[PDB]
Amino acid sequence: SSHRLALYRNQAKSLLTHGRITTTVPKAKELRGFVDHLIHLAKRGDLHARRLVLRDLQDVKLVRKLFDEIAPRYRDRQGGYTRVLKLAERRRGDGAPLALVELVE
Amino acid sequence: EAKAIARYVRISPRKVRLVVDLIRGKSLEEARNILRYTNKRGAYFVAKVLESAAANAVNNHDLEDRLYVKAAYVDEGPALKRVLPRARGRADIIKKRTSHITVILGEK
Amino acid sequence: AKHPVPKKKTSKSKRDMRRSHHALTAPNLTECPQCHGKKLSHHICPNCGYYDGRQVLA
Amino acid sequence: MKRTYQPNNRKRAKTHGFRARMKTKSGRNILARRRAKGRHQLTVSD
RNA sequence: GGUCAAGAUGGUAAGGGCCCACGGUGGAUGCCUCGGCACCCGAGCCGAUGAAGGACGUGGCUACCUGCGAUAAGCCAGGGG
RNA sequence: ACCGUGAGGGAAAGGUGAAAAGAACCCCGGGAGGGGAGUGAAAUAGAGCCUGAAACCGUGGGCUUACAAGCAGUCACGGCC
RNA sequence: CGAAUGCCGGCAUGAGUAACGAUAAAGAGGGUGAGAAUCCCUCUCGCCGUAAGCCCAAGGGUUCCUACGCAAUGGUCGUCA
RNA sequence: GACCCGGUGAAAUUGAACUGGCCGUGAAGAUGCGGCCUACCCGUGGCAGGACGAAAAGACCCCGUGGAGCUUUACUGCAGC
RNA sequence: ACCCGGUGGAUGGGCCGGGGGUGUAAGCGCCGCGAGGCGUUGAGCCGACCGGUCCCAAUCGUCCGAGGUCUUGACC
Repeated sequence: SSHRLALYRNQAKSLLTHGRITTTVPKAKELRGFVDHLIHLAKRGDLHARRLVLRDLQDVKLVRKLFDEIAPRYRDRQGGYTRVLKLAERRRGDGAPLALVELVE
Repeated sequence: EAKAIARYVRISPRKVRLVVDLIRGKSLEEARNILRYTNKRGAYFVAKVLESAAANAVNNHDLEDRLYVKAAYVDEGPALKRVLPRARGRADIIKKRTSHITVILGEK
Repeated sequence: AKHPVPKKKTSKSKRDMRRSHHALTAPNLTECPQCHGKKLSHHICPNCGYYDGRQVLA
Repeated sequence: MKRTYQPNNRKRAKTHGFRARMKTKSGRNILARRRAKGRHQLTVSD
């Protein structure tokens, strides 16, 4: 829980910074679901949406950044603002199938 | 024909064995890719073994690509006698078990 | 507190069978997209970067 | 869990020790005992 | 030649049991010795002229082993050489 | 060496070679370790390196394995090698 | 000499099941490496905070820095100690 | 946590083992003796019943003209009075 | 292991429409020194439930897998 969020948090964040990232299979897939809907509000655009997405990622630089920055680029589609793509390698000791995901561009 | 062998290897006789059992009586290249993207440890170690084997092979035992593995086997050896907690009384060791790595490279 | 710990040695033989059911199977792999080499079915590689998109390096 | 080994310099040295050992009959005694009997060093030396 | 009814034998082994070949592992073994052990002869006190026993010490270049100790692997004098 | 506070207890570890001539150089490798080349009487004598057997783990083969009891087996007969 | 719950020493068992030593969490980015979940910088975040504070001493005693380097110790790694 | 993944990778008990139910039987509460009935080859997540399961050469017992503590008008003595 | 999907797709998530859940939001706005109140609002925000649409991601590839045993007889 506290954690599920936590993650969705740091990740959603750095993610917007980069447009893509490396996590593991699932990690990616849901980071997708949500960073995604965040994106959707980014679209919504306004006092309110802004409010929410910040409500979670917490910080202007990016908040608006996403919002005014790319929201545009995407304002048009129907979700899918994210594209998760399976990776070819596994983190050691471990054996875990990491993946790379991005905002579709 | 020529081969690949390394003692004082620090690894799972067994697991090691599955590694080889699988890249097995098969194509050099091919199995090579096998150690390449295959999981678990050793994979590496083994692929190394191969490398040295075929190098050894056309360099001074000689027709590169017609080579494959003609047999492969690992043999456990000197142990690593590990001293762990006393029976909160009498020590209890566990032996890392050094492993012997051997593989055959032979042309077609 | 070892209520039950094996009662008999285990039979070399059988023991091994037990182990037996256990089988190794090299990753299915498929040849590249065009970076021409063999690859982990479905993925870019230190050969590739493609798929349909140039994401990767070297 | 106050074992027993806590080494108190002051003390250990004190309660045992060359001098001490000489001090008494027994002491000196087993002192030579070892001396010859096996080499080694001696208490306080430790 | 094809169909159907019936009948009996076999090939396919994940691991496996026994048989062999070739390594590994483990150090038994035989033999070997600069070491004991055991009887017999020789020998039989050391000590403040701080002994027996260690302490910290030199080696050009360093733990350890040694031998000295401050004139530290050594100083003198006589016999061997 | 080591458990003991202490008094005290008290291991295990010898052998390569005739003598190192102990392994330049080349070869894969992060390396160790593996391959060549040279010693060589041999290095499956190669540095914990004589003789290094058993237990036990491996790798190839013969035979043998899915309506079947038993450690074992052993008497008969058959198939395959 | 099976044969004395034998002594010595190897060597297999369960078994690749059991455990990783406090449910105070992590994640991303780049850096270095032969190779890094397990090292370095860096940005999200969590946990102390009467302590998971710094201090005096007791005890240990070079463990400290700095350049090197990883075979074993480090209950995985490990270019980190 | 367990379970699947990758890294790591012990332990007591243990003659040996390819080890069914039966009704009976034997030393008298049998997987392996008899007659019979099901019964294919392997495994992992599990459930405890049996393998008189493990742990400990019964501490409740009795036996050895066994031991150690204490008791009184038990024997004998020593102490001190 | 079982079952249905594998871009000639709706399978998963996204979006979207719906319910169903909370109970009228963030803002300005007006009444009271304040506290707040009422309005804009039954709003706002919404986890699985029903069902759209190819926004995103099931690409592309590989393996293995039959041939029809021997003899009797009944038929064409």
